[PDB]
Amino acid sequence: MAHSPPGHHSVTGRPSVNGLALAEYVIYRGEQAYPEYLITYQIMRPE
Amino acid sequence: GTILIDLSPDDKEFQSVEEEMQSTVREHRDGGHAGGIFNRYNILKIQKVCNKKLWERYTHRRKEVSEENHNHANERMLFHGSPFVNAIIHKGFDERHAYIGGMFGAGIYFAENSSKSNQYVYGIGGGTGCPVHKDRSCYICHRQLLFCRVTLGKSFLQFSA
Ligand SMILES: O=c1cc(-c2ccccc2)oc2ccc(Cl)cc12
Ligand SMILES: [Zn+2]
Repeated sequence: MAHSPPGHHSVTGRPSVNGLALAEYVIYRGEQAYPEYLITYQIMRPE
Repeated sequence: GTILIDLSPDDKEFQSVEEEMQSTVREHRDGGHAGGIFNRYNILKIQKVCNKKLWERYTHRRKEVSEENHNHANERMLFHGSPFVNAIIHKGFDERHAYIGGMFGAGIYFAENSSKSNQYVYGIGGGTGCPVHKDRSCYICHRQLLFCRVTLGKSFLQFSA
């Protein structure tokens, strides 16, 4: 596992082409996330 | 020490979590190759994950980050999709859940789009799809995502395609 950039605690990946995409994020310490909810689902076939 | 508590579909907390799941679906540039073709989900269950030790581990680190960033943890709720959800909920996130080859280096990746995390439920690029039918677009097999509390603190901004 890599390190955060110096002076930072995470990385934000900002979308720069796909105008509809939301952001992605990276942390480098497992202690910086807590899995609050487990969601069980199926994807639905469009009609 | 982990226990899972089911939420009633009548519970406001069930409803706000489902809405964040459904409303952050988007179309992907792979036309559905990795994650399947869909505009929405059928939510089968939402469980609250309770583990005292893992939570205190999180809040300890959260306070360290906050005191390094003018008392601002910059906490978000974000999706995470992985073949290892059952190890995560019992033992916490660690180096074995990192995406070694990701665009931003070896770390633990989280998404605002639930449909982005869905591309990783069955592995990188969707792996070989569901274990039963080998179908990355299976409409039958049950999938799991985590909705996670994440401390970003001071985040390095990377512009990207
Ligand atoms: O939710 C994700 C899980 C994973 C993931 C990666 C390797 C192993 C397990 C899960 O990859 C992602 C990459 C980018 C974004 Cl934005 C989200 C994810
Ligand atoms: Zn299947």
